[PDB]
Amino acid sequence: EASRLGPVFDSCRANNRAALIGYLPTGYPDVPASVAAMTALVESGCDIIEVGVPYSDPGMDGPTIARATEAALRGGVRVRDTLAAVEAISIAGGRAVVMTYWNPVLRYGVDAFARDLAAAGGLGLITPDLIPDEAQQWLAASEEHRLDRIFLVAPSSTPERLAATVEASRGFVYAASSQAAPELVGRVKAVSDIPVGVGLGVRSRAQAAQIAQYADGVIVGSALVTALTEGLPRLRALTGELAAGVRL
Amino acid sequence: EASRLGPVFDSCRANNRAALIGYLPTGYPDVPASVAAMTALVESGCDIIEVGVPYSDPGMDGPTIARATEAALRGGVRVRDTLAAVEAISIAGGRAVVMTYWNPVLRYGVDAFARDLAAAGGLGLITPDLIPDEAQQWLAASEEHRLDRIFLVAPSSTPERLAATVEASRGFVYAASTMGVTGARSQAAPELVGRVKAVSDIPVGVGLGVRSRAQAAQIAQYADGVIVGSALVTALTEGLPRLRALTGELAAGVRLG
Amino acid sequence: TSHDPDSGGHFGGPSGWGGRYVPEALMAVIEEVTAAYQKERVSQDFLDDLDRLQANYAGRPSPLYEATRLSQHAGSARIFLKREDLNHTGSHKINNVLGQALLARRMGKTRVIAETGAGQHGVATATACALLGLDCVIYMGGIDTARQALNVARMRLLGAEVVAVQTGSKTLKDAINEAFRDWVANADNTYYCFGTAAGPHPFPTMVRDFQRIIGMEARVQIQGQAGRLPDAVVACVGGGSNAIGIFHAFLDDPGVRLVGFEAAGDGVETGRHAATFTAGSPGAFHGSFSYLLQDEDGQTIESHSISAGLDYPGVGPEHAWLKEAGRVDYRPITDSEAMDAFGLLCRMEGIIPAIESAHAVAGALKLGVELGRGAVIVVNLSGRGDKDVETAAKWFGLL
Amino acid sequence: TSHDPDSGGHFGGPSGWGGRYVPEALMAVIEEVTAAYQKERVSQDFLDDLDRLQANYAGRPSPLYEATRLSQHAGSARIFLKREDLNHTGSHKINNVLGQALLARRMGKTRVIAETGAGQHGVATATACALLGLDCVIYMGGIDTARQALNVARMRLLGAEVVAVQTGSKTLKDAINEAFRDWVANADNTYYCFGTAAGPHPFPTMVRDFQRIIGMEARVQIQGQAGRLPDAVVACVGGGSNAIGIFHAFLDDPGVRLVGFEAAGDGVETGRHAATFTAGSPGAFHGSFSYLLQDEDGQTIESHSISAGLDYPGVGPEHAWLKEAGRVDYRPITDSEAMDAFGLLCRMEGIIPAIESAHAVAGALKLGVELGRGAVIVVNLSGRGDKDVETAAKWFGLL
Ligand SMILES: C=C(NCc1c(COP(=O)(O)O)cnc(C)c1O)C(=O)O
Ligand SMILES: C=C(NCc1c(COP(=O)(O)O)cnc(C)c1O)C(=O)O
Repeated sequence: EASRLGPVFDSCRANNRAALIGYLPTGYPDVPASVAAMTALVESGCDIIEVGVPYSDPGMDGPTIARATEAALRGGVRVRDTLAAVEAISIAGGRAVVMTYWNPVLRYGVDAFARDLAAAGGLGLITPDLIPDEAQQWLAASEEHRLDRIFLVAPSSTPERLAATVEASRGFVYAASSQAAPELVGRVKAVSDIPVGVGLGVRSRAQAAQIAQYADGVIVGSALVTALTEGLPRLRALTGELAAGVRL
Repeated sequence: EASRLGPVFDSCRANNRAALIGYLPTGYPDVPASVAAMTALVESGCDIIEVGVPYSDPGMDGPTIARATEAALRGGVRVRDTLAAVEAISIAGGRAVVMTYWNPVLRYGVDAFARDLAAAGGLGLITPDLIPDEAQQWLAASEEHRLDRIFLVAPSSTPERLAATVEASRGFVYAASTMGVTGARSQAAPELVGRVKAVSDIPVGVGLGVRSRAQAAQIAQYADGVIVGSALVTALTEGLPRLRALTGELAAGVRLG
Repeated sequence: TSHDPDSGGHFGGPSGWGGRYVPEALMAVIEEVTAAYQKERVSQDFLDDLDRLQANYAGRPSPLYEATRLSQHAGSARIFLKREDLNHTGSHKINNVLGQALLARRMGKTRVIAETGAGQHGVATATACALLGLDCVIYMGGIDTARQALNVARMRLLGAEVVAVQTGSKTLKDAINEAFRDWVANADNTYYCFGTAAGPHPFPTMVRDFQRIIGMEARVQIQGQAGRLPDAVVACVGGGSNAIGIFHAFLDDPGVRLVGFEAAGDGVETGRHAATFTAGSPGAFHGSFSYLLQDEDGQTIESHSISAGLDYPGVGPEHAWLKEAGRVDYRPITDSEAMDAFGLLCRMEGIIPAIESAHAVAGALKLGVELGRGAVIVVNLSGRGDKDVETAAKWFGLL
Repeated sequence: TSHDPDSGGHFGGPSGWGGRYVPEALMAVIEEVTAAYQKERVSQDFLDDLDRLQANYAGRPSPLYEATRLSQHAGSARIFLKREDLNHTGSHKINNVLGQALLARRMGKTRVIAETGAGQHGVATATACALLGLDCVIYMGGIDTARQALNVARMRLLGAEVVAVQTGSKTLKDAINEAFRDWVANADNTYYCFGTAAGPHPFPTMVRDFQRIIGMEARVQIQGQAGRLPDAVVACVGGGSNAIGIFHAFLDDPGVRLVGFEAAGDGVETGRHAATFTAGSPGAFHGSFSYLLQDEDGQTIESHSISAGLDYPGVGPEHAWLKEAGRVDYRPITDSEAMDAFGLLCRMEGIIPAIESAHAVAGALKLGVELGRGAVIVVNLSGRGDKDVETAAKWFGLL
């Protein structure tokens, strides 16, 4: 009938605001601290949490996230730790999706990962290196275990591929990147009513507010990791500032 | 007629001995000291002096002679200093031949160098990198200015080339025992002399890196001349008195009754 | 043809080797390159340009040389060396580079980027960019810059910028990661000149098409010199370009054994190797579904080899398909085996090979002992050893 | 045979150029080599053996490449590069070495010695000796071992003993002197593989005969690609082998200008050069009557050049004869001019030349300006620049 994240975006759209979508990687600085940080995000007012699965060769991750995921891997982080993180988030009253490169999913088993993600209370999957063209197993697993499938679109995306990617997505579309972000969000709105999240290296309250004018969701990651590195209190303070940003 | 060096070898052969042939390079350790050294050789009983012309790229010279010729060239030695050395040797009652690589002779002019060498009292020319095959100008200059022409033969020399080299030589044939530099301390030398004697009565000088009385005496059994170079340079480096002593020991070696 | 993938880049149907495991951010330029290749591969002007450069600039054809002094070390078999070492820049890499660089210019791209491990692809790319007046940036792992320093200096002389990559293992896989990030950011103006037969469609097919010339020449040459097709054709396997290049023309000759030799480093039991087929398993990496060295969760395992060119934990998808089909056999060769062969080729034939190519020679020697007297083995001698002289002199105690 | 010397080795009459200015101690082995060469140069089995190696081992023919991106720096003339840089070992030296090494085996010699300056002849000789199972000793000036160190290491890997010569200028002329000394002592078992078109008969003629192939190929190729014989053919001149190799086939084409370019170093006015024809005079040196740099007394003046291969105060006698006859013009090119051309060729055509060859390229650019638009100039690109990369990178401020 409807997507898992649909009620969150409708609740935001009813309170005249965008959803704050917070990314942290599992196992940074260690597994217990990362879970405590993800819980803090729920408490500090993140509507959706992106639980990152650290990958050895993360092509799309920037330097802040890359170094953090490297550190998590040195610390011995495992894919199961992510599912434990999703469970802890769900028990705390938060809403979690998993962001992962595709090979860890293949290795685990696509169906099995979907099954276990759903059992932990996970709501969906963000797939930065999986285009719909290769997503046959994932589409089937997604339908069966009732998980949202968040694909990425880009400024460079052709009209045809943008349409195909939006059509294949459930929950929201991750619009990743001057006037490029609103233009890309505009092109998604022209073919579909699906919510659009925007990730733009957001650091501040003002930046989150600008994005909330046109996007249904504001995605923050790099800045949250930077905040956690200084301290857990610094993360709370920043998350609270971003929570205020999306309400304007 | 007869060769310029003929009377020396006849005189030695009458006194039952070989000629002592002494090499020094002009300009080592400097020009005046080298002339004093060559005069000392005449006084100490050298029958013939080989006046060496220092050359920039002396392929046939051994290490002792090569370092000495390098030092002479650093000192600024010139080809005409060799002609002055020959004059000084002639004035002292000695007999000089010049040993040179060919290019300094070409640059000077072959006819002109032969003329001026003869004018200084020089008796001939030893040519380690000139074979008779290329010696047309030299043969003409040699006949015109009455200079002996001492070509080299080697143990490797073929019968044809040995015969042609002996035929082209006047004065003596230089037989040497192959590798560059004065010999230092094998039956190659008597065998080579033996091959020269089978085709001609020309005197044969032998170079074998001679350093001692005993070695000079061995060579004097079969050879008409004993050639010494490396050991004279080594002696002069220590001092002029050491050269006089060594030359005196070698002069005793060549005599055998 | 019979051996090409579908329009999505998949070999073998539904198993799905190859394809495109890339972010949507790259798909516009990937589709642009794919379309441009399909157009230009059938354009006589393009093929004439490529041909003219192969002949007059790169020096093709490379010769086929019977290394008779190796025979007694190879069970009296007959080892024929396909001499890619004699190409301009000193390897097979130039074949692929001239094709892709001409294509970059046809597309109106003003900037070319490339990864390099051994530095041969880097040098070839720089070479073509000098020739065609394109800006050039080469990404090279920091460990590789140190052990292949001759090639760094050549690249710089050729006018290429070189960026030393310090992330991960500081070798080829990490250079590839950085070049990928560059392309993602600069897709509108930048062509990615990928140097091996891996990556997302169209790279495996395109790289192979430009390297096919090796096998086509070899197949004609061996019939001319030996009077028949070989008993085997062998090559070393990094990502797979030189191997697929020489193999392709023999795929439909059923009596011709095809053997790829991969780098085993300190040994396959040690966890310090690049033996992808021997020790790896299926997975998605660097744009394709193929084999890679990976742990229980699917994290890439870092490779190790004395050879910078074979020090890569992945392999191209066409090779995965050929392995699955049973058409090609893939076998490990250790650092020691490779260096023994290096030395042997130097002493017996007066040819200083690339350490990469030495793996193939080492494998050929063993295959000769299996096949026996009079067996005809064509070995792809992929590159020369200029870049490796220091390493090898150190190995053999020659300082 | 029209251009050959007499049986004594003289060009231009009975006293001319060439001959044998050697000691009697060398004449047996010189006559042995001469007789062996006269026998083998007319044996089809020998020429077949040489041809087979040229094709399958060395990769002949080398191509002819029109360097169109140089044209605007050469008065809009058309520069065609004869690509000897693509030969096995990276230079023309291998042509002569294969011939002489085959001859050494035919003669029953077990030991080969050679001189080298740039290290390309040394590497080529080592290569052939490895190939043919001969013991190999290379003499190299101490200054040259330091500035061409890549080639020292290659020679050592190939199994050659390398002896650093500390006498005189510690460069090529001094290496030659030492090799000569070795030969004198070891004539019975040792073949002297002389690497340039100089020395006593038979070397100028023999070396030239083995390098003739360059010109024979070039004359066919240029007629094919340009539709006519060239307006000029040019080369650099060390001792003279690559130049005489490419020139020889055009000697009886009266419309084809021939220009040799010699190393002028810091400049001909400075006394730091190797400009033998510009500043030298006739004399006997290293076995021949030819031109050399010499002072008023006939002492050899030490040469200087940034190029190790052109750093030689002499030149071969065939070149002296051709200069005297008015058939070839010889002209100076400085270090700076050569490096400007080195850099230009890297940047414009993606070819890294030998610094030796860059002198020829530099000369061709000036000749292009003189002859003008559409003039066809064939340039012998004698070798590649891998050995010179460090020197060049330093010159251009790239480390
Ligand atoms: C990875 C690089 N070279 C690999 C290489 C290889 C292995 O790469 P293939 O793509 O498997 O052919 C073989 N031979 C030589 C001479 C090589 O340089 C490089 O230079 O960037
Ligand atoms: C002297 C040496 N080389 C000279 C050389 C020359 C000049 O030598 P020629 O004999 O004049 O061709 C030209 N080009 C290259 C690439 C060279 O290496 C040597 O390597 O021994």
